[PDB]
Amino acid sequence: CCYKLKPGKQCSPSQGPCCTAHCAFKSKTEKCRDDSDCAKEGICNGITALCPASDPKPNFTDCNRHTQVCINGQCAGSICEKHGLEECTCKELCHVCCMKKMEPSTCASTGSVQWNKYFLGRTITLQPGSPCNDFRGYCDVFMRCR
Repeated sequence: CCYKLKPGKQCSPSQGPCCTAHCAFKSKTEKCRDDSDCAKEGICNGITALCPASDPKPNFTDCNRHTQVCINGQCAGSICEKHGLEECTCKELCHVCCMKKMEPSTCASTGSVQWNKYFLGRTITLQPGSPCNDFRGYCDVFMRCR
């Protein structure tokens, strides 16, 4: 009902979530992107009909249910990376196991006596859909691999 654009019109909602039904940029205070694990909510800037970027939350912020961490506004890596450790395979295949680097001898679940100083003995399980067993399968809703 706006558009090119008719005279006097600033934009058409089609071009983005920051345009009123009446073809005008929304205020530099309107929300256009819901919050997120790693990203903050998006606000319009009142100058364009596009919804701007979205500032990222601190880096080692938990995401995907304590399963992973936030890296540059993206849920990546593994929760193990928050504490200097590395994810390793532990059935218990969809449990999160960590180890000190280069030392597979140390590979233990998050809810073990060691690691307690980090996970307070909580046995974190991989989210269904996650990779498992050295990228050989994925985790079911049944917590089974492949």
